Amino acid sequence: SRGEYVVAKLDDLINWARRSSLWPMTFGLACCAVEMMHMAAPRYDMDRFGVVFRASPRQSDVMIVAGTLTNKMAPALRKVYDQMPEPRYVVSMGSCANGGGYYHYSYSVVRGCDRIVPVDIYVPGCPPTAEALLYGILQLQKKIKREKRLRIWYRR
Amino acid sequence: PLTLEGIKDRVLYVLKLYDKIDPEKLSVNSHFMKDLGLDSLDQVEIIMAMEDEFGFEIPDIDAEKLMCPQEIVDYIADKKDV
Amino acid sequence: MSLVYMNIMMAFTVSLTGLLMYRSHLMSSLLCLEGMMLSLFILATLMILNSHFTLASMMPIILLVFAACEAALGLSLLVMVSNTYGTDYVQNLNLLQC
Amino acid sequence: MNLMITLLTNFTLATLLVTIAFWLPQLNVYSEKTSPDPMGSARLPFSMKFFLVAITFLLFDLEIALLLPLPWASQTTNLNTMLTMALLLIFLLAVSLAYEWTQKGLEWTE
Amino acid sequence: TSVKPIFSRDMNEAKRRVRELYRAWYREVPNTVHLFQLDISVKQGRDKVREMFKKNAHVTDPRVVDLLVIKGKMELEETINVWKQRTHVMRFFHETEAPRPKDFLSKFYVGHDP
Ligand code: SF4
Repeated sequence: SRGEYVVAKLDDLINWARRSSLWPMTFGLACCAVEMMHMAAPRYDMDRFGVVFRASPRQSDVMIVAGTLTNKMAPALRKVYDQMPEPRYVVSMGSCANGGGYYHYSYSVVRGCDRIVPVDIYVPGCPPTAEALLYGILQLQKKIKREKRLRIWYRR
Repeated sequence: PLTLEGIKDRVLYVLKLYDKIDPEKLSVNSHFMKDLGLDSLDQVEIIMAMEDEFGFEIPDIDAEKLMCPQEIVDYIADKKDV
Repeated sequence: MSLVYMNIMMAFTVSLTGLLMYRSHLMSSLLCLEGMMLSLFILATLMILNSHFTLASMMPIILLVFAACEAALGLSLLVMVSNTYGTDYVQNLNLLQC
Repeated sequence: MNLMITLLTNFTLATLLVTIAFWLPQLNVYSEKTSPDPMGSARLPFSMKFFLVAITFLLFDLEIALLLPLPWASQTTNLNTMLTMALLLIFLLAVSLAYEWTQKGLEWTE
Repeated sequence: TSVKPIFSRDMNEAKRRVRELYRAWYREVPNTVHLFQLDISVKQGRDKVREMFKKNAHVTDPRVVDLLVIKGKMELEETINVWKQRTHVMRFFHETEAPRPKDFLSKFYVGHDP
């Protein structure tokens, strides 16, 4: 029709603007923060993708849980997640944030950050290389690209 | 705090505000443990209600010796002029 | 007399009535006092520019500077009051009844 | 006249951008969110040093207000008096600064 | 049979420390309900403090109740000084947990455990 075409082009516009301007709030929990720092370092360089370095949590677009989520800090994780404006996204980086990892059977470790926050991209590795974290960021951008917000709005 | 009568009426009003004490059996010389059926923690929150009402601190080695409202009003009379 | 001068005098008397009926705060008193100073600046300026009286054009600036320094003094007094009571309430300033 | 039109156009563009910045994402039906920082329920303690630097700004700003007609006062015929009073005002600003120095007024925000 | 004490020489000073700890928790429940903006009442929090004191009431050892008063003062210090969050205070109120079956027959119906 006509309105289907209009909402499809405006979906393309807002999806382009959101995926090409992702601002991350990186939780520097553990060793995966070092490899996020290498993903911001000149060789891999997140900033040329529109992915800025260390955005503040009250304007950031994607939360990167990089490291081990323990039981003492899981309420702080959910608090910073609740303080993020929508559309917020969660990238889980590394094995301890994915499922508990090397500390899975520990008394003090949250077995996966997806027990706390809704997680969009699971980045595997211990740590995943910065190239692989960048692969997860680009896969998140392709997930944002195929969103259908105004199409489902026009169809509901 | 002026007369013993105002202090006695205010002691009985505090102990009838408290829900677990039955106000029918509540008298002036009623014992807390064997008569009113109160735990020791009940007696201690009674003493803290007395501190909230009368406006001063009651120590520990003399709140253990407050087992009836008569000794409470006699203690407040001893710690005031009346 | 004239019209716009009557308006600036009306503003001066309105900020005077606000300066003579205290509600809660000392900062409200200082604000009404400086609204009075503002209206004095405006009315002096319109008179001095109206008559083309040249040497008095430095007068409103003088009328500003001193009185702004005066306001600074008032602010410092408020601060010392707010360092004793925690608020700038005028009802905390009643110890001199006796 | 042109100045008032320009101020009105700048104010209209400012209010229009603020109104677009508030009403355009409120088209979204995103989520009504709940559960409301370095203090949780602490009051504000006053700091004397911030008030001292504010009043120091105000007093030196008054001294600057006196110093402002100097590019016009350079054109006068009594240049000896004008030079003496210009140097006297800047010297009194410097004496106010030295008194702010030596009485520890410029400390912990020096 | 002769041991070194911690703070109390007998159960008199031990019950004194228990009693003053209960006094401090009773004074701290309304502030805890206020500043943590909890969804409980003050009477409900005092019922929980009563339950936490009557849970350990059967202890006849003065050193054990000395350490229980010490750990209660640590819980009190984490509550007064705002070190606990809202979650750490609501963990005493087992709200998301379903109530466990207490009789024999429903425990028989649901599983293998006594
Ligand atoms: S997944 Fe492994 S390497 Fe990565 S932060 Fe965790 S412990 Fe460190």
